[PDB]
Amino acid sequence: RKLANNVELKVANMAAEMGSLVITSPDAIGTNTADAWNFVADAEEIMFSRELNR
Amino acid sequence: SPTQEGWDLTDKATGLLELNVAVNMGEPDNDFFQLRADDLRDETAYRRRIQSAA
Repeated sequence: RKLANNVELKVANMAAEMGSLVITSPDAIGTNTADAWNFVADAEEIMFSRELNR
Repeated sequence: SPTQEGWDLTDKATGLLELNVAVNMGEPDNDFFQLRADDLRDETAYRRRIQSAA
């Protein structure tokens, strides 16, 4: 079980560290009405405009 | 369980650890009353007291 968990941690950390597409917000997600949607949608918008393969 | 990384693990083998939790017992809960023989001629209050005790 612990070895599986370590694999999970390594994958998550590599993703977070080598992530070029930084979506930034000045405030916490609970602040405005649809910050979570806006935040996912910023991710989608930058992936679309950069013309990445999805 | 703990895990470690690396090829060489000389003098780094851990041990085994099993924790324990104990359940115990409480005090008995009682319903105690008495009656005289002249009070058992009706016997209704006795049965109702048994029900209330449960």
